Amino acid sequence: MNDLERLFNPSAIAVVGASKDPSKIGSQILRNLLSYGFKGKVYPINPTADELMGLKCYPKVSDVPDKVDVAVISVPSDKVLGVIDDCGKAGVKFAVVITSGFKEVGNEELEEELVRRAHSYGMRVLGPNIFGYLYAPARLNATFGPKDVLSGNVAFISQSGALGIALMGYTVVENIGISSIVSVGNKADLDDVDLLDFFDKDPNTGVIMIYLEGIAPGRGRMFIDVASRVSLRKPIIVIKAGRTEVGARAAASHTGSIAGSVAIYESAFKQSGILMAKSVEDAFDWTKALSWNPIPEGERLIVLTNGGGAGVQSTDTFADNGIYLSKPPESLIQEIKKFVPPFASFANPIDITGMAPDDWYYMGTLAALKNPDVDALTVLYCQTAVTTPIGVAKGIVDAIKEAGNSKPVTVGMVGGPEVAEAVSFLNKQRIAAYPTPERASSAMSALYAYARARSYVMKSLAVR
Amino acid sequence: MNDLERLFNPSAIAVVGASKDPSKIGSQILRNLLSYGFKGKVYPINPTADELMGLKCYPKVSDVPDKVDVAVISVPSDKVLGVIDDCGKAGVKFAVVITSGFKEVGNEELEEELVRRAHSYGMRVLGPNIFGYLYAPARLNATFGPKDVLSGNVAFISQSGALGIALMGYTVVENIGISSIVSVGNKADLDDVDLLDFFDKDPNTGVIMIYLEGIAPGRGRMFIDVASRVSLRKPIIVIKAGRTEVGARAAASHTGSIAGSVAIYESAFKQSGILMAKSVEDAFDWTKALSWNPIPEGERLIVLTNGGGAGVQSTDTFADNGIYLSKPPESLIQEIKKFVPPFASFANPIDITGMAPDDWYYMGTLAALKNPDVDALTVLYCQTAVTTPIGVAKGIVDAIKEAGNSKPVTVGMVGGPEVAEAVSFLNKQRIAAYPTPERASSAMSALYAYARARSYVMKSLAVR
Amino acid sequence: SSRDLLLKAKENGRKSLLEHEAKYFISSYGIPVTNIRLAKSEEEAVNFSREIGFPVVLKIVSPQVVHKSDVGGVKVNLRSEEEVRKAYREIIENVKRNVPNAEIEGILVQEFAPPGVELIIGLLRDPQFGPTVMFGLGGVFVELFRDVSFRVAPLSEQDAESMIKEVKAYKLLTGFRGMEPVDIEAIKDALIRAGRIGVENEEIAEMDLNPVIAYPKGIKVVDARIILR
Amino acid sequence: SSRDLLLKAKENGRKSLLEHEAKYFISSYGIPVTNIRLAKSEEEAVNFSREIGFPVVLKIVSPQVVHKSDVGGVKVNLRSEEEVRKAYREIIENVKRNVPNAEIEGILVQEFAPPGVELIIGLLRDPQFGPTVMFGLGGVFVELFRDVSFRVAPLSEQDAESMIKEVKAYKLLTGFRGMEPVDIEAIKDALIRAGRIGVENEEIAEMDLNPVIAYPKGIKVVDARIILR
Ligand SMILES: Nc1ncnc2c1ncn2[C@@H]1O[C@H](COP(=O)(O)OP(=O)(O)O)[C@@H](O)[C@H]1O
Ligand SMILES: Nc1ncnc2c1ncn2[C@@H]1O[C@H](COP(=O)(O)OP(=O)(O)O)[C@@H](O)[C@H]1O
Ligand SMILES: Nc1ncnc2c1ncn2[C@@H]1O[C@H](COP(=O)(O)OP(=O)(O)O)[C@@H](O)[C@H]1O
Ligand SMILES: Nc1ncnc2c1ncn2[C@@H]1O[C@H](COP(=O)(O)OP(=O)(O)O)[C@@H](O)[C@H]1O
Ligand SMILES: [Mg+2]
Ligand SMILES: [Mg+2]
Ligand SMILES: [Mg+2]
Ligand SMILES: [Mg+2]
Repeated sequence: MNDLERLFNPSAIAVVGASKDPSKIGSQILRNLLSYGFKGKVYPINPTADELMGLKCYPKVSDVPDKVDVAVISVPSDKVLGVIDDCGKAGVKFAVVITSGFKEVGNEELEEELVRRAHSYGMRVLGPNIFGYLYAPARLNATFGPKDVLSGNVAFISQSGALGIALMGYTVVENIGISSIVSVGNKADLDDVDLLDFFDKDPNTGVIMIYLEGIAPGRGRMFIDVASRVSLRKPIIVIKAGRTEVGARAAASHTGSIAGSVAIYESAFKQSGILMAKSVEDAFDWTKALSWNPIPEGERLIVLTNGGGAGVQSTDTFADNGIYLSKPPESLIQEIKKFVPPFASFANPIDITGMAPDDWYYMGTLAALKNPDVDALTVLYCQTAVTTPIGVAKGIVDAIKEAGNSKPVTVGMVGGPEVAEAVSFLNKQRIAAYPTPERASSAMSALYAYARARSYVMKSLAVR
Repeated sequence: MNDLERLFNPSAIAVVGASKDPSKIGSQILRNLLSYGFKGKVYPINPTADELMGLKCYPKVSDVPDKVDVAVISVPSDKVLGVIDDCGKAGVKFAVVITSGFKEVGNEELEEELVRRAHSYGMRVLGPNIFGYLYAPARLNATFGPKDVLSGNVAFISQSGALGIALMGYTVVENIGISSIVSVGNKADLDDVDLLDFFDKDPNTGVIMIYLEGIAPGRGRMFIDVASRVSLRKPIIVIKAGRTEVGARAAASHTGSIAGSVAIYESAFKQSGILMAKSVEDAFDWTKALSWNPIPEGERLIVLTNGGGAGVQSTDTFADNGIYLSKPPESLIQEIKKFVPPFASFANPIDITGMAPDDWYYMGTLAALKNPDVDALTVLYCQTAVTTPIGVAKGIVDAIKEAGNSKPVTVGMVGGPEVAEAVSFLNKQRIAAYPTPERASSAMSALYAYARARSYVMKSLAVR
Repeated sequence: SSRDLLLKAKENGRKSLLEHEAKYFISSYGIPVTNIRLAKSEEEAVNFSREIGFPVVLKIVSPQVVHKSDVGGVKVNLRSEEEVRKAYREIIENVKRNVPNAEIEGILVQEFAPPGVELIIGLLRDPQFGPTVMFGLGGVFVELFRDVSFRVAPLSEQDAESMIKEVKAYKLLTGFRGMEPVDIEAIKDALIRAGRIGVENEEIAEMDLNPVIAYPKGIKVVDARIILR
Repeated sequence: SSRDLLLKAKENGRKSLLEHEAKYFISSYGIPVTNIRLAKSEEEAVNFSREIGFPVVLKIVSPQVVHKSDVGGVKVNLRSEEEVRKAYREIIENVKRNVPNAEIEGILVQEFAPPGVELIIGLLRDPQFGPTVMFGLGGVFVELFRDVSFRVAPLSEQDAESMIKEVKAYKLLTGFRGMEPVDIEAIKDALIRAGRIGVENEEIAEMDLNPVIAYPKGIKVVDARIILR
């Protein structure tokens, strides 16, 4: 009951609530399951249909001549308990209850009864009031959200249905590779702690992003124990809803709950090594950087820029994040002095001046990355007539390849439509690129923030 | 010498440094001037060429049989003083000195002499070390930056060259309509105060955005006097470089100057009614909202959302900016109850639930805007199965039309590529739209921040 | 066992510990407190005072008085046998006057703590995260400015040290005009032990160590409250 | 004219005003100060003390002493003629001890100001913005925590009021444990006047009013420095 292997990697899935009507949620889920390419058995459940989407249909899960691991349930709330009983009779391990209209609308007893019955059968519940879940390594899309996501190593968990399903779509626009989407909604049974336990052991998942409003009473201690251990190997980003006193009080009123302590949640996340995002943009920007880069191994961060102005924006932003730049290594300076003009600046940021052509970005980036006393690189570009954005981007790519190591890199590019395209190009190769110097710097800051968070946890685990 | 009318609206402009070589800066400027459609006289100045770009060329400005208002000077630094003398004898009112290599590289004496000589002829200097300037109402593009900008009411001033010319391009991507671009660079003579005086009186300019590193000693009091008065009618956004002790010290070291006081600059901006932006994105996000909306006339801000999560993100973000939501008017609540389900929420944000079709966004927005006890509206949308992003956008547009008033509105839309397109659609019609709820909320916050800043100034000007 | 103090109070339907009980209890966990003796007569009060060493302070001990000072039940800086007998009798009278129906357990005799930097060490139970330790500088800094840090228990040394450095009034511990630096290791240790108290004693709902006085060497809990559930 | 004080100091090659000169000067602008009888011998020091009324304070008046306490030059809360003569000789000896060659104008006699909430009002010249007024709470709050606000002069009432509410320690002015609210209008008024001093007097490079004591009604500048250029 605590192992989620067969939730994410089932042999057989039943879809309850699918019909010949393509507009019903159950039908949308079934369609996504086939479209996304699930290779195990799919069992549409419907009272009358003999067939749905070319698959043999059954009136009950218990009629299925197979062991069904997962039942995705999309029937009216007043029918859910019946379906649960049948799934229990069939030996189902996981009930993915899509259906709304439980505790979130005031019907608490029904939600508690739902979980009670599921437990009486050794069955776990996801939700209720969710849009489903997706697991890319199993080619499993059991949601009624977008039919596809970019494949990658990021697991995204959302307590919110509408924002969650929207953000599922937004990952594509932001080029974020996904290993899993999990809608947890009402969190009546399975919650964040259970999921973190699975993703800990999942070699497909390297980063976990969670939209979280709150956790259940008495669940916090366990949350810290599990999250801190995960944080030792995989970064966790939480978009915390109700992070302000006003917002927490707002969320408390809506649910009738007691307002969560802002200060104590903050401390719990710190003790967990978790990075708290104040916004969608920050969370997504950080996730990109953490997904596509290793942690820096020291403080020797270099900023490379063809403009003083962009460099100062960067310096200020790093400072806001407790990141301070040091003089570059003399070796790097001399290397760069070979092609750079006399009025260049080498204080860090290294200013190769506005006259810099495309190839100086190749040479500068390569020089920085190969240098044994450089730990990280943020590259800043301002579009001039004297350059091409795509040329600069391709120079950066070539430098990264040739350097042959994997030191963390972020890129900030400012300009017109040609910069928009170049930034897109870079992100499509899993090089973290942004349309401003501050965002590129905030992204690099996230890599250092995680390093420091991991260190906090390690220290706190030190043996006496 | 203090009136800039004939800088921005000249009858005749000379370009010194243009040649048959198109790669030359002077040649690029001449090219932009012609393509962008300047209607006055253009005089290419070149020692040997008799003709450039089909225009009669002269060896010296003083040879031109006309009164030249503006000379754009792009010759080597060691030749600039000579050109200045000739321009002076020719009665030139404004010397736009593109050329680099003055105080910014250590040659302070040269720069001071340049200004001294220009002044002895009653001629003013812009720069040096700049990329030029643009004034859309005069179809005047005297830069070597992008050839075009979107037409509008925003004047952008930049102390930084590379970042400035890059941001000039970025305005297009961000759909920001521009009235003017001015590169001020070294600020040896004409500075922010002089420009603010002109834009104060310019009916084409409604918003002023300034990238500012610092101002001259003894210039600050006048800066506050002028900026505060401008702020009474036109918002001023400053992207302050050197916002942090570290960054200010960085900028001080680079020039060898004494570092400007972070705290006192901040107070000066407050007394000026200026909004200080910590980043390009914030500055641009705010500029859009301020360009396309009137200031709210009261604090009855409504948030409309088809998702609780997005609404909480919005509430937290508004709170971070000192903006607190109140219960909606009873009339609006009843109005919306006509089509909304029983489990919708009316605490503000007004949550019309995730099942809301496109049409509810039209009805909700219209109801909100028409209500006499509503001062402003932020509309939040999460891409759901039940909706289309473009449909929601068009409903919002129609509602704004039918409401027929001018209450400030911002929009946040979250989703995939279809949301990206809908957001673009909204912005191209001058409705301030963003791909996250937090940015839409920060944009609306800027409108209130400006209202409060204006109020600060009005109070400080009260007669005893 | 010091647990007897919790069980006795529970047996008497009391929802909190008296001052001496609280101090005994936290002392048994290695948290430094003012030396104390429970006096039952003016005579025992003087003998205990001599043993503890002057100066001393006397406090009323009664389940009915929870704010000892606001009734004239607290007398500080007593430096003689005469001063002790003087404060003893006026406390008996000050309380008999303002709370006539009071159960007198005794008058607590305790050492007078010299001035230092005041601290607050707290323990509460958060619905989500359970026992949580609170830290802040004393006086206005917690009372008025709410400048406090939190860590969920149990506390590592890393938790204890970082939460101390976290508060805005931290510099009051590292030496300022008219004040030497204080013993931060002692503060860390007390915070950790406070956390342990919360983890282990499920019947302790709330604990407030306030004021705690920090010196260049060591610290001393001057007043301590412990609420039971 | 009060400007005569500035001109005299200039004439004597002095780059700052003596305490009594500084207080006289800011008083002429409507900023409240302590009584300042300048005594040349023990005898008038006592006559001045009686005339002024006890308790009083004695301070050294010397161009050479700029940090008066650190030379044993300040004796406060003197409530008897005996204590005045006691402190008089005690100060002279302390300064004769620590800076033997000192230019002595006299010993300044002033009333001992009763306790209140201490404030700092400053005036500096910023290269960009010229005369700038600074505000903060006294003691550790400016000295240690750097909790200060700034407004460029001249100050409107809006500037004065907002800059007061701006500092993190603002609530120390609006009533807390053991302290009533203080006269915010008096503080506003002094801030504006400080701004005016800076605008009008170009030879004043810096001014430091510290401490300024705020009461439920009115304020009183206790120490004042004015640096010239
Ligand atoms: N405005 C809100 N503030 C706080 N919690 C909310 C709010 N709206 C919904 N929730 C909670 O969010 C959880 C998920 O419900 P859901 O319907 O998916 O939210 P959403 O409106 O974001 O789609 C439920 O427990 C519900 O009570
Ligand atoms: N390291 C540095 N620190 C601060 N300012 C610098 C530095 N290097 C160059 N500058 C820049 O010098 C500029 C003066 O004009 P300019 O050279 O045209 O700008 P840019 O270097 O962005 O092209 C300032 O805007 C400032 O950004
Ligand atoms: N032993 C002591 N040494 C020094 N100061 C003490 C001592 N006991 C009490 N005080 C001071 O007297 C104040 C009032 O006494 P306290 O124990 O807090 O009683 P109560 O809070 O119940 O009125 C304390 O906050 C502390 O500042
Ligand atoms: N007239 C006075 N009334 C009350 N307290 C005073 C008076 N003069 C000085 N003090 C107190 O004594 C301290 C030392 O005196 P002060 O004038 O500040 O000398 P200094 O700052 O040069 O050491 C002041 O900070 C203040 O706390
Ligand atoms: Mg440069
Ligand atoms: Mg909802
Ligand atoms: Mg007490
Ligand atoms: Mg002093």
